[PDB]
Amino acid sequence: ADKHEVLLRMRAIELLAYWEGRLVTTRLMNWFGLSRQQASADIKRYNTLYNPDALIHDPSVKGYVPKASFQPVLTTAHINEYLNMLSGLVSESHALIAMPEPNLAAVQLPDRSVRPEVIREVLRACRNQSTLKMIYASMQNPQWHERIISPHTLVYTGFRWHVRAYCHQSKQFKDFLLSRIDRTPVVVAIESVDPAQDQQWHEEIVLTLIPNPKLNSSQQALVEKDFGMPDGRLQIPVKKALAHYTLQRYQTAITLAEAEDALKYPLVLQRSDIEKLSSYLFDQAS
Amino acid sequence: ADKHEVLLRMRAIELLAYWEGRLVTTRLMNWFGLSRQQASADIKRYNTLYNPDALIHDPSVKGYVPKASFQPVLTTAHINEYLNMLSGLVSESHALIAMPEPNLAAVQLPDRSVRPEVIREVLRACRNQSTLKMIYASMQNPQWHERIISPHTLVYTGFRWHVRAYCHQSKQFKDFLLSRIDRTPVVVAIESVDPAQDQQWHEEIVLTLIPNPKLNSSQQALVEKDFGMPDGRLQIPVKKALAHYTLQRYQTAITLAEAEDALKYPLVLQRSDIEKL
DNA sequence: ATACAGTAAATTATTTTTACGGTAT
DNA sequence: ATACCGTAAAAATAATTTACTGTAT
Ligand SMILES: [Cl-]
Ligand SMILES: [Cl-]
Repeated sequence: ADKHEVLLRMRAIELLAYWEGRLVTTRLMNWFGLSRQQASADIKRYNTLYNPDALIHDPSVKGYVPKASFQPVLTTAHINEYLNMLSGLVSESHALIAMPEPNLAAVQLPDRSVRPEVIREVLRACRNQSTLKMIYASMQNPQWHERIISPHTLVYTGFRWHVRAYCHQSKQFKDFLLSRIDRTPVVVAIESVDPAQDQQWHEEIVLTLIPNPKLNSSQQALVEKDFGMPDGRLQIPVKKALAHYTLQRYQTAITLAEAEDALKYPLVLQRSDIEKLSSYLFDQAS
Repeated sequence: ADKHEVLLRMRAIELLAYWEGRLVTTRLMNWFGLSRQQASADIKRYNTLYNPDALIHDPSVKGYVPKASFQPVLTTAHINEYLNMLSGLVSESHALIAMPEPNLAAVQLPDRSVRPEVIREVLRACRNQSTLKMIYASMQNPQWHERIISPHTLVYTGFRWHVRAYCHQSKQFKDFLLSRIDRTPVVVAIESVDPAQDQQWHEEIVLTLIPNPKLNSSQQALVEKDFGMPDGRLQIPVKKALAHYTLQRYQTAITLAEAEDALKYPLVLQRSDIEKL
């Protein structure tokens, strides 16, 4: 029942203990502008209400250390949680290389191309299940032209932002890149579409990612370890309309021609799945 | 002079106004566990102490909306700022697809390979400028073997974690994948090497990214708009030891053979720089 | 009718300030 | 003597509770 701010301090305690091996009040002080006394109380609150006696004061290292059986209770055990805490405390989302703390660098992709006036209109249309008229341009049709769309979900792929939307002139659900929308979209009064009919969005498929069959056995074991594969594969369930983005996010080879460079593409989509993958040209708006 | 908690609430007010066009106390209440009265007090504090009169209550849309003259004062106009705020409230870093709120999906890459005990030791060695003995394996030598390293920086490329470190067996600074480090790294008493000698780390270069020249003029203008090019190019200054990771992060073609697929690679490293890498 | 809106006064809870401690090393 | 630690008691600040409000659609 704790407020978000206290929760952030509990998370910070847990992540510092778990990932750095050491926790001192001063770090929480530097992060939250707190007194040593309240930070001490935060540590005690953690150690009694969240992770009972999970931390122990070790005067040898002049700070708190996790107990041998320490197991996080507010975060999952992967390192994204640690980076997320650090970057939320010292954000530099505009920079190419974030340096949230000393000795940590994180490659970023600053997006300055998505305009707020486009976002407010499109997100509101998403929430209202409303229909927009907008000016758009695609690779297939690169001069500005009108589109009539009923959007339902904004999507960040890890590289680009688009909105999943019903295209009324083609009568299909497609992806529209938000950076390609000129001016501000305007609401139009036409019968709206039910997003439940977006087959590709609601149907799932399982992609099987495997080590590049061109690598020798010791090399494939390294790929398995790199991606945490349980049994020589990554089975990835994903919405059909998001499969390609997921594959791109993993840097997977999806054509037999790509997989021939096992150095560039140690991770490959298993061949039987390739003929399953929908056409990518019809993902993008026409 | 405002507390960190208050600053986060001010940030949330600004970002909701700027990116959603509308702000109501109820959202702040759901986000921070506040009473409507305190959230109302936060809105007034923003509108008077941070961005004077930038917001106005519009009863027609049942909330506060930014004024036509609205200008953010606590955030940059990068949509990353909005997504980071949203995701900071609902931590689902484990999911393939995060849904920090309804009508928003975010493709993620959950990392399952980087171990905490490896991080504690290596981070401590970075801060102490100390020297570690560890068990490693690479694609070139995929049998497990010992390596002696002086690390200085952990690196997240957007796809993988590695540590930049002086490699004592090859007397070069190299990148070590953290997923290949066995959980038992050891501090050893060997002179550590000065990270100031990491030539690749401290030298910068300027990469020039351009629309794929195979695209026609109208398509190239779209690439320019997509990537925010001021004058038909993206000039990216970066540490040499991070250049390749940056190019991968942008999904840019870096070989003339890759640049032949203008659909897969609308963005390419300019030819003169390709021979530099 | 709904879902938004203002706030002051009183009560309550959160942090801060102050002081006087203990343990490696 | 550094560098970390506990934490009560008093004081200061922030937040909640209560109780009255108003408006476009
Ligand atoms: Cl650094
Ligand atoms: Cl971009």
